[PDB]
Amino acid sequence: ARATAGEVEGSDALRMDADRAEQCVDALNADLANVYVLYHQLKKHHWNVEGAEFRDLHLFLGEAAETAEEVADELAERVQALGGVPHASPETLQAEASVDVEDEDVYDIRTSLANDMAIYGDIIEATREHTELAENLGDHATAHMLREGLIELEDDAHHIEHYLEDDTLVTQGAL
Amino acid sequence: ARATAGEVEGSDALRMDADRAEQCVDALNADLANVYVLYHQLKKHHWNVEGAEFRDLHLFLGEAAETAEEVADELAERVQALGGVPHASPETLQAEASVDVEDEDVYDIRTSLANDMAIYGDIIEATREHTELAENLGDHATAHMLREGLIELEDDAHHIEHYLEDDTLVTQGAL
Amino acid sequence: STQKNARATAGEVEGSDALRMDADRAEQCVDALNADLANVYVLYHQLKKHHWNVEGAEFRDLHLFLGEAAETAEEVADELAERVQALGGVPHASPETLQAEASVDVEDEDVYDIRTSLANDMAIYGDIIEATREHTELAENLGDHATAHMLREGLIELEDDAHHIEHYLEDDTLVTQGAL
Amino acid sequence: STQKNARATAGEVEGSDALRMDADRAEQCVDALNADLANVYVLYHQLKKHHWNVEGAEFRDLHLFLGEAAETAEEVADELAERVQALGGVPHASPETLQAEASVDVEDEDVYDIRTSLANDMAIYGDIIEATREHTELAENLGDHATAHMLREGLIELEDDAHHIEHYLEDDTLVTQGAL
Amino acid sequence: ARATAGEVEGSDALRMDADRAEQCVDALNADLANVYVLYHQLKKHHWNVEGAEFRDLHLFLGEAAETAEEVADELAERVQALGGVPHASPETLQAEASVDVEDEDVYDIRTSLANDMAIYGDIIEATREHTELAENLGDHATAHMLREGLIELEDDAHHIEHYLEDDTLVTQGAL
Amino acid sequence: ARATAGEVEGSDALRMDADRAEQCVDALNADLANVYVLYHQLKKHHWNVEGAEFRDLHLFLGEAAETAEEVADELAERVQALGGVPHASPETLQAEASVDVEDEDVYDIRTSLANDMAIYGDIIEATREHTELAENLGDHATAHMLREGLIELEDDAHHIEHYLEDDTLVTQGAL
Amino acid sequence: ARATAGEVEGSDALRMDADRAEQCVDALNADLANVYVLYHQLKKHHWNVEGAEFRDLHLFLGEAAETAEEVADELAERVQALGGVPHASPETLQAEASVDVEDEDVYDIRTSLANDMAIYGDIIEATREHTELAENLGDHATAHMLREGLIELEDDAHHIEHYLEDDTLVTQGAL
Amino acid sequence: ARATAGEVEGSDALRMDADRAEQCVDALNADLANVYVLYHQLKKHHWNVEGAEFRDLHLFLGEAAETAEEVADELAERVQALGGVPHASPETLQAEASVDVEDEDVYDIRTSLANDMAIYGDIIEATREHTELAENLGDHATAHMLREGLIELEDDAHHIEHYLEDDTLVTQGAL
Amino acid sequence: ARATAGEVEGSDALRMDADRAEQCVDALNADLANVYVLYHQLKKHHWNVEGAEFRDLHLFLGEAAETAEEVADELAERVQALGGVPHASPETLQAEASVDVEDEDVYDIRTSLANDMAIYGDIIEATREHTELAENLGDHATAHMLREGLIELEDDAHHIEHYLEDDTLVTQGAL
Amino acid sequence: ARATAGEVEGSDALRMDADRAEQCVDALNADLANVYVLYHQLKKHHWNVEGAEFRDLHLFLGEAAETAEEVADELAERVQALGGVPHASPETLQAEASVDVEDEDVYDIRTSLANDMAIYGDIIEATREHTELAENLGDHATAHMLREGLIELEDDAHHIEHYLEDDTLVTQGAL
Amino acid sequence: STQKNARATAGEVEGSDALRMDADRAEQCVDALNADLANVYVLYHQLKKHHWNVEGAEFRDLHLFLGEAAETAEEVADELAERVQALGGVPHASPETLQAEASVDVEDEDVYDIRTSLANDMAIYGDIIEATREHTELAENLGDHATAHMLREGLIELEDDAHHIEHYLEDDTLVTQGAL
Ligand SMILES: [Fe+3]
Ligand SMILES: [Fe+3]
Ligand SMILES: [Fe+3]
Ligand SMILES: [Fe+3]
Ligand SMILES: [Fe+3]
Ligand SMILES: [Fe+3]
Ligand SMILES: [Fe+3]
Ligand SMILES: [Fe+3]
Ligand SMILES: [Fe+3]
Ligand SMILES: [Fe+3]
Ligand SMILES: [Fe+3]
Ligand SMILES: [Fe+3]
Ligand SMILES: [Fe+3]
Ligand SMILES: [Fe+3]
Ligand SMILES: [Fe+3]
Ligand SMILES: [Fe+3]
Ligand SMILES: [Fe+3]
Ligand SMILES: [Fe+3]
Ligand SMILES: [Fe+3]
Ligand SMILES: [Fe+3]
Ligand SMILES: [Fe+3]
Ligand SMILES: [Fe+3]
Ligand SMILES: [Fe+3]
Ligand SMILES: [Fe+3]
Ligand SMILES: [Fe+3]
Ligand SMILES: [Fe+3]
Ligand SMILES: [Fe+3]
Ligand SMILES: [Fe+3]
Ligand SMILES: [Fe+3]
Ligand SMILES: [Fe+3]
Ligand SMILES: [Fe+3]
Ligand SMILES: [Fe+3]
Ligand SMILES: [Fe+3]
Ligand SMILES: [Fe+3]
Ligand SMILES: [Fe+3]
Ligand SMILES: [Fe+3]
Ligand SMILES: [Fe+3]
Ligand SMILES: [Fe+3]
Ligand SMILES: [Fe+3]
Ligand SMILES: [Fe+3]
Ligand SMILES: [Fe+3]
Ligand SMILES: [Fe+3]
Ligand SMILES: [Fe+3]
Ligand SMILES: [Fe+3]
Ligand SMILES: [Fe+3]
Ligand SMILES: [Fe+3]
Ligand SMILES: [Fe+3]
Ligand SMILES: [Fe+3]
Ligand SMILES: [Fe+3]
Ligand SMILES: [Fe+3]
Ligand SMILES: [Fe+3]
Ligand SMILES: [Fe+3]
Ligand SMILES: [Fe+3]
Ligand SMILES: [Fe+3]
Ligand SMILES: [Fe+3]
Ligand SMILES: [Fe+3]
Ligand SMILES: [Fe+3]
Ligand SMILES: [Fe+3]
Ligand SMILES: [Fe+3]
Ligand SMILES: [Fe+3]
Ligand SMILES: [Fe+3]
Ligand SMILES: [Fe+3]
Ligand SMILES: [Fe+3]
Ligand SMILES: [Fe+3]
Ligand SMILES: [Fe+3]
Ligand SMILES: [Fe+3]
Ligand SMILES: [Fe+3]
Ligand SMILES: [Fe+3]
Ligand SMILES: [Fe+3]
Ligand SMILES: [Fe+3]
Ligand SMILES: [Fe+3]
Ligand SMILES: [Fe+3]
Ligand SMILES: [Fe+3]
Ligand SMILES: [Fe+3]
Ligand SMILES: [Fe+3]
Ligand SMILES: [Fe+3]
Ligand SMILES: [Fe+3]
Ligand SMILES: [Fe+3]
Ligand SMILES: [Fe+3]
Ligand SMILES: [Fe+3]
Ligand code: NA
Ligand code: NA
Ligand code: NA
Ligand code: NA
Repeated sequence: ARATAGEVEGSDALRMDADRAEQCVDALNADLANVYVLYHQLKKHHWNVEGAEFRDLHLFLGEAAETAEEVADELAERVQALGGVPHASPETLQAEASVDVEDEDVYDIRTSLANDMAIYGDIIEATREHTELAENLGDHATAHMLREGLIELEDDAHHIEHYLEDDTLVTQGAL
Repeated sequence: ARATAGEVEGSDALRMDADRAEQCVDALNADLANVYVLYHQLKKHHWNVEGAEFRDLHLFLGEAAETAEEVADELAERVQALGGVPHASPETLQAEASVDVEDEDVYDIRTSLANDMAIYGDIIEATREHTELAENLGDHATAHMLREGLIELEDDAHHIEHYLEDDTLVTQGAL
Repeated sequence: STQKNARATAGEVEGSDALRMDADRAEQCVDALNADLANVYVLYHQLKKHHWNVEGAEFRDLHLFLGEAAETAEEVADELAERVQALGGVPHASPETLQAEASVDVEDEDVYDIRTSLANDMAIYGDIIEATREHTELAENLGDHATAHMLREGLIELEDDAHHIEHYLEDDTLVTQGAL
Repeated sequence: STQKNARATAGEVEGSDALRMDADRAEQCVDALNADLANVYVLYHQLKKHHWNVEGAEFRDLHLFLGEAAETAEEVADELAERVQALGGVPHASPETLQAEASVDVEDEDVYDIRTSLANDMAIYGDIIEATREHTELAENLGDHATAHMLREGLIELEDDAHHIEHYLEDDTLVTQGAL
Repeated sequence: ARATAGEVEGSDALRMDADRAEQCVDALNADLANVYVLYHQLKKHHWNVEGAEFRDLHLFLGEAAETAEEVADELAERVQALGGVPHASPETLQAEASVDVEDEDVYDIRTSLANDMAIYGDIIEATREHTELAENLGDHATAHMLREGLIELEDDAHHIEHYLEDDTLVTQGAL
Repeated sequence: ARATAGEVEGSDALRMDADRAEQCVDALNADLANVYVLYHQLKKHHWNVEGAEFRDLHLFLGEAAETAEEVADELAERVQALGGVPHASPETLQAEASVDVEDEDVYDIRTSLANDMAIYGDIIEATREHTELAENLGDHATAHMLREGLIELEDDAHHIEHYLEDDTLVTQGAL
Repeated sequence: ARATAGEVEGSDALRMDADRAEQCVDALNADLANVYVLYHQLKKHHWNVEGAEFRDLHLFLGEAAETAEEVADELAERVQALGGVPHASPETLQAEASVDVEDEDVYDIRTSLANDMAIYGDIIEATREHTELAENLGDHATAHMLREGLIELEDDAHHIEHYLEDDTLVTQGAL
Repeated sequence: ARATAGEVEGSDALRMDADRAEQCVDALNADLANVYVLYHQLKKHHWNVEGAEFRDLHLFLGEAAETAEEVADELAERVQALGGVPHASPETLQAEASVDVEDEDVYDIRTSLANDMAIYGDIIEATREHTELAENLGDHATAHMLREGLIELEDDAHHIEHYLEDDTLVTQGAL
Repeated sequence: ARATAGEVEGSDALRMDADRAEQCVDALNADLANVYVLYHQLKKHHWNVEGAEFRDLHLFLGEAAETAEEVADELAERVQALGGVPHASPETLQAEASVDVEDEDVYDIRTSLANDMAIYGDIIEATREHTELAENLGDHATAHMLREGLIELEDDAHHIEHYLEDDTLVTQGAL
Repeated sequence: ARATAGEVEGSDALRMDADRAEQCVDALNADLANVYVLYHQLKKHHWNVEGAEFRDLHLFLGEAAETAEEVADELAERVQALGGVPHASPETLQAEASVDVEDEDVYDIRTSLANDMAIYGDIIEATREHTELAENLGDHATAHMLREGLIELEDDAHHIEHYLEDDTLVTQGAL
Repeated sequence: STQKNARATAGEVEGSDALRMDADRAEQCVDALNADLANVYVLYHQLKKHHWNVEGAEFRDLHLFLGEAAETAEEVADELAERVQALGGVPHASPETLQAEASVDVEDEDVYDIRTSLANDMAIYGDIIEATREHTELAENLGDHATAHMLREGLIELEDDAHHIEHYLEDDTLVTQGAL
């Protein structure tokens, strides 16, 4: 084995001793697993959303899933750069995720979206925490990447919140 | 006149005798008719869609019309390449169409969409039969082009079906 | 006079020698275009407002529509301002001035539902379209065909937005009581 | 029944009236495509894993290859999932489900050397290719030529990746004992 | 009314209670109004700049105005995401702006630019302050967006400073 | 010879008899001449501009030449479409031009620019009259194309006028 | 030597045993040779076409060469992937082709294009059988590629048939 | 006046003394004049070409004009850079050209293209000598530019020779 | 002299008094010199890398050098914006660099890369330090730019680390 | 036959008599042969490269084949423009080639590469002689095109030479 | 010898067998190109310097011009370095080496006004152009037409920059005492 899950060696290139590195890696791994379940649930909703607004949502959800995917990729790579091993198999990603994930049934779009927003909220707070963690270890690259992915995660979280708001152009009339 | 409607001459270039070619031509030209009436009816719905979801549907139906148009173009070009005469005038297209065609009035969006979905379904079933028929004649290029257009037609048809499904983000609350 | 600090005084129109447009004709266009610039920039700010705030089942489509509609208004206002300058006048500039010179009705700072918001934008669009229609004839009658042509170029875009908001507000939807 | 909260139950296939595919035929494809989706999404996660972790003399070329190969798998899985939905079934979704429904062999969480990792991806690719080959005939025999065509479109890409990993693993190199 | 100017509800999606949110929203709103007057004064100068260097300045000022516009947009959207109401009408934006705004006369380019730079300076210091505010509330997305717009605002502020410096290629000779 | 300079034949395709067409042709061909001499003189100024602002003016005059060239192209094509013979040789272009044309020496930038501005102004006034003349003949396409070229010519002319205005960032200080 | 011409080892990666693989290979290589001489012949005709319609044909022939080149590449790369040795040197490619190839003199453009046409037809018929062969061996990726290359070949052969058709805008008049 | 036609001051920047510079200038200007009348003649032919092959020739002639235009620009800009005055007005350009220019009547397309061809050949031979001249003066940048312009001129002259070649897809049959 | 090396005047535009500014400028200048030696050593290795993996490394090293170049540019510009003078001549950049730089011999790729990674490590730690410096002076733009360049510098540092890891696809077998 | 292989007619358009043209033609056609066999052999190596570095080499050899192909195209077009007949069939290309051509077996990568490098070297030396020969005939366009292709051929040849050099990131450690 | 650690020694030229250029001819080009690389890289650093620092009425146009002019020099130096390597020599690399091997005059670390700065760049450009002119003949006389052609490709760009700086410095301007 080149590396053992859970081993964190830091990096001589990046002058981050294993001690500091393992504190970021533990936090980014936790992020990774959550963000990857988020991606797979966004994919799910993307695939399955139906009804009057489905095309727009479909497009939104596919974009959102692309954005979680990229954030996952940046996390896992950071992990590795810090001498860690990013969670990889689907089983591992779900087991190490703390966020709640829907069972295999398909739910209606409102429920589906409120479940996604719950996920985002938990990721967003965790992420805020890890960025202060990274800055306090002086890992400013990690903190900068966490904030760069945060602002995209909150923009999708906020979109979803707007989808779920109590307004519409529909009227009883048109019904 | 350089060629007479209905005639099929095959093609020496393509090493397709008129007797095989007539078989695919008669099938392709009937596809052409139905696709071009589909194209016109999508155009109609694109122009006329109104209401809470209209911009999205407007784009979608635009794109589906462009897809229909390109399919029709490929079918007509293929008919010509096999030495046949592709149906051309709008009056002939509609007259050769087997699918149902709305009258000039403008129906509401769910009615229009369900009318389009029924046209898609007839086109999809005929296309499936035509691809078999082309493979059986060893006209693999034809069969191929039919599959390549089929998967586009099926994706549009499936999107319409999603639009019509019984889900929505709208709640009585928001109404 | 040689000694104002101001390069130009608000309200002065000086025509252009480059453009062979004397001050007399210029003033007639610049009066029209300034008044439009003011309305189109309040339109732009209200569309932004509605882009920012729209929520609910159709929000993302509206959010993008309304941002594109603000962009178009922005571009229209930029043309009209540049035209007023090219004609030797002073385009309305500060936000206060722009709203004060606008004749359209502007929402107060509360956020309303999307149908109310769209209806209010619709109303501004219409005012601007009737006015732009007038100003184009005005400009053609002055022989200022550049300005006329520009007014029509921007009119076609404003009417396209206005008409989209009209469709958004129409009584139809895919939604059924069933799926409710 | 009118009263499940679930819009759809995992494992139900309902065909599509749009697509003129009754539930009987649909179920046969959706069974095949679901099983593929599961394998292709575990493939995708393992390629990502190997993209993340590859190191050594050839790492940057492999890192880019393996990221492009994950992207392709991702796109393949997205097609297959969308197809399963279009056919009125429920594509496997959660990571746990996807791995549980995968028949391919997946590496444990340790990181292995690049030859071991590539070999393991190679093995998944092959399984997926033999299966996809079957499913394409399956689909053509059902007259579901759209699905068949899509399976072939994605098969050509998967085979191209599989074959590249084969070349990466071949016994040749520019490296000489000399330069060692 | 869906929302009242001045109301700040936080966001459940973004796990930001109204208490913390109202401290960012108050600061971003203040920013918004200033940045929107800045945009309208940049537009003004863009439109009106004349003389030997006017084309370059025109281009620079239009770019600068585009950049303030985008920053405004990111601010107002953040505000909304935080459950606030971003200042919207032109009247409101100018009244809530703290920066000084030129009267409707047109001034020469040097004066015009020195007035713009004053604006930028006030926005830049405010923005620095709000970013420490956001980080201290642990709103790291807001802080990250503030810094992302800061660095573009200081780059334009600095350009303007260079335009106004005491150098030129011109010589008495050439005059 | 396929056609003789001066002749105008109208066009059957365009349903424009030679008697209406001659009227627009004589106007368009006089525009063509003046625009092509404008184009050459902009080229000249583009090649020769020197001094503190030269790169900017160099680009500008380049672009304005390209605009002039495209206008000339549209005018000449239109003349041809109306069955006329567009003036072609450089000697004929200049000879048919009514505008003033610098001699071969190179003047300073303000002189050159003011010479161009005077050419623009003559072209703008003639274009305005030609558009009226075309609308009055019911040649709306012509009138349209003239308006579309006019607004470009007017914007270049206005830019030159801005260049010549009595403002600058330069101060005696910096000198 | 790493591999010997004519040997075909299949592929473990693609789960194609040597037996099935030798079948597709022997067909794909014989295509490869024909398609590469086609490529060189189109290049020839591309280089040499002269006369009234030369620039158009020059562009079409260059494109048709490029299409043949890419078909050749896909063929050869498939052969390799199946564990075979694609024919490589020019003399091997012409020796293994079954199509007729013009001698090194240059023929007028009708004769040249008629000869290409003969070449396309032969390739097209071969490709059709090979697609059937690959499908029958269950080598779907190979069949799918041959169909993809086929529709481009057929499009080309068909364009050449149109070039050669007995119509023209020319009239005696214009002679 | 800033510079006087015919004067050539060299360049200190380019370390080209007036003597060497006057040599390249006198050659480049005489190219400039010829290439600009070439440009206007191609424009003419572009505008006027009619008949069976007109759209293709129209596109080729427009491109060939654009190529000549850019060659002219590079020539004139080099002259300027060498401290000379590039010929500018249309009447100067035709007066200083040594090529033959068609009168203002419109000739059929063979005659028109034969005349262009005469013009290209003369320019091509001149350019060849000038490249030799520049190299001999050690003015490598000038020679390198002339070669770069030359290969594009030659490509054009050669296309015209192909247009005029005695072949065609037309047959009596089709007449 | 407009400015003296080492003088730092702050900026009125950016409301950064010279006192605070000189603390960032001193730190960014140190960064600049190091990052510019890094760029010149990356260029070196880019140019000279040979052997089995050279093309990929070449591409990687040229990209890395482009990224250091951009970071240098952002540093030097910040310096200037803060009223400082960025180190400019090559001599000055090397003298003020603290990182070790290879002599003019060419070393093998492994050695070359391990020398580069040493450089990156020193720059990365310095950069982390300066970002906390900038944040503590409330220069949040500087801190934001430092982090934006940090994350690219650590990504290259980490790549290099991966190149140097003890894995390969090579086997004794293949040797 | 429109032209007979070997004949060279020069060109009137290009003012190149057959006696000068034959000299460049005989040289260009021998280049063409060797370049097209180079192209085929690069194709071969592209298809067949395997092992630790294969993807990179695969791309490289692909690109170098495309470069070879474009060089061959330019050489053949030039031969045609000078009134010669470019060698066309694959059998003639190889037969006219003076370079060595692998037999059909597939060699290992270092052997293949060194075989290509030897073909490059013969082509580079001949090209150098041909450029001299073209300049001496005053065929500057030819000489130019040869230099423009030479520097591409030399860069590919130099890249192959880099691939073959005795360095690597691989260590016995990693083995 | 088998045992230097250095792969190549600075100053050694070994020709290339790939390029069929023996060491004797190569050395003559590599001497010329190295000397140019050094000057062009000091040019690049001084243009950067002036891009960074230019201020005043025309600064943004100059800032962009001078950044594009540095980019071109950078690209020129990269060609020349790669060429020196391709010819089996060792391109000057460290900043110290590059300036030490440069024959051009380089500004001290103070910032001068834009006319002084431009004049100083102009002076470097000229040196480089006269030298490049020589080296191109040198290379053609050696029959190294690739190098000659590359020298001319980069010469045309350097002369275009040099000539632009010449225009920037010319005695003309739109500015009048009036507007002063
Ligand atoms: Fe769907
Ligand atoms: Fe994605
Ligand atoms: Fe990645
Ligand atoms: Fe990584
Ligand atoms: Fe690692
Ligand atoms: Fe970013
Ligand atoms: Fe970004
Ligand atoms: Fe609420
Ligand atoms: Fe509509
Ligand atoms: Fe369409
Ligand atoms: Fe279309
Ligand atoms: Fe078509
Ligand atoms: Fe036909
Ligand atoms: Fe056809
Ligand atoms: Fe396709
Ligand atoms: Fe249902
Ligand atoms: Fe905008
Ligand atoms: Fe915009
Ligand atoms: Fe503007
Ligand atoms: Fe003005
Ligand atoms: Fe328009
Ligand atoms: Fe228009
Ligand atoms: Fe109604
Ligand atoms: Fe993706
Ligand atoms: Fe993707
Ligand atoms: Fe999708
Ligand atoms: Fe569904
Ligand atoms: Fe495809
Ligand atoms: Fe396809
Ligand atoms: Fe202006
Ligand atoms: Fe903007
Ligand atoms: Fe926005
Ligand atoms: Fe928002
Ligand atoms: Fe909200
Ligand atoms: Fe950013
Ligand atoms: Fe960023
Ligand atoms: Fe960014
Ligand atoms: Fe100062
Ligand atoms: Fe110039
Ligand atoms: Fe032009
Ligand atoms: Fe042009
Ligand atoms: Fe034209
Ligand atoms: Fe005509
Ligand atoms: Fe026409
Ligand atoms: Fe237009
Ligand atoms: Fe004044
Ligand atoms: Fe082997
Ligand atoms: Fe090609
Ligand atoms: Fe290939
Ligand atoms: Fe292989
Ligand atoms: Fe395809
Ligand atoms: Fe016929
Ligand atoms: Fe002077
Ligand atoms: Fe042009
Ligand atoms: Fe130019
Ligand atoms: Fe000059
Ligand atoms: Fe070029
Ligand atoms: Fe002949
Ligand atoms: Fe190299
Ligand atoms: Fe770079
Ligand atoms: Fe910069
Ligand atoms: Fe700066
Ligand atoms: Fe400064
Ligand atoms: Fe960024
Ligand atoms: Fe970015
Ligand atoms: Fe290790
Ligand atoms: Fe291969
Ligand atoms: Fe190619
Ligand atoms: Fe190609
Ligand atoms: Fe070609
Ligand atoms: Fe010929
Ligand atoms: Fe030719
Ligand atoms: Fe080139
Ligand atoms: Fe060695
Ligand atoms: Fe660069
Ligand atoms: Fe670059
Ligand atoms: Fe490079
Ligand atoms: Fe080397
Ligand atoms: Fe070039
Ligand atoms: Fe070139
Ligand atoms: Na809705
Ligand atoms: Na100035
Ligand atoms: Na013809
Ligand atoms: Na290797």
